[PDB]
Amino acid sequence: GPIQLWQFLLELLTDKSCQSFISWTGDGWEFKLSDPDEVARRWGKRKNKPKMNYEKLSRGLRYYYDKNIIHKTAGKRYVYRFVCDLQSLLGYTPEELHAMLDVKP
Amino acid sequence: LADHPGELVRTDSPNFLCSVLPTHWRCNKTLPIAFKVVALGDVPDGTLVTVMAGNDENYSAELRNATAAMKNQVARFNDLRFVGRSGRGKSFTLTITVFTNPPQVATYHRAIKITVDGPREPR
DNA sequence: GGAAGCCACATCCTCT
DNA sequence: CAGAGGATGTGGCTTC
Repeated sequence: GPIQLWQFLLELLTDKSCQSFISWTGDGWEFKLSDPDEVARRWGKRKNKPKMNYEKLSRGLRYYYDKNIIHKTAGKRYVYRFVCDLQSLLGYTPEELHAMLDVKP
Repeated sequence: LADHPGELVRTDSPNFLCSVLPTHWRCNKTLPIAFKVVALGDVPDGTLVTVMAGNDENYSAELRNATAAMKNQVARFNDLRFVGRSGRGKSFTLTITVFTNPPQVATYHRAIKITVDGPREPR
């Protein structure tokens, strides 16, 4: 269906299988694409865009800065932070979510 | 209405002419032809000129670089753009204000429709 | 049904 | 290379 980038990432971040290439940092809604190429590959696959890569996926994310959906964590490679209201969306404080996922940090 | 035959349209004012604008353009996209306001009478170099767009949908539409200085009878608007949309099937009316003393205002009715996509290839 | 709108990217590019 | 944004066409959907 009409899946959006941020929603797609949020799905990966709530699937413990994907923790090797994308995960929460442990700090609120901040997350990291530890393996950008893989995330991009998948995003590409979900949207049917074989040529998709991190360089283009990151452009997607950058459009969010303005829309206050996601912001960049300055200084941290492949690190962003959901700035929208996720608690409302998934009814869980980050601490509870980090617990369900056994997020290390 | 001579030296640049189809490059100028008349405004509701007999002392001013402005470039012809696209009938329909994409918002925030650069115009294909630099918008210019031409003064027939004597308008001192340096005179400011602003343009405001709007219709029954936006009494005031958000623009960009909507200011220009009159140099030798012509106000050469550098990269002027329309940000606010004008509504489905409706166009903006430009209000040109030439800051002389007293100021003068010329109008360009139903001058341009602005949409999020602008002119687009059929699907 | 279908043109005309809006929103989200997908791509490419230029700088820092 | 990573990362900011600018420019411009396309896919999905909604409005009239």
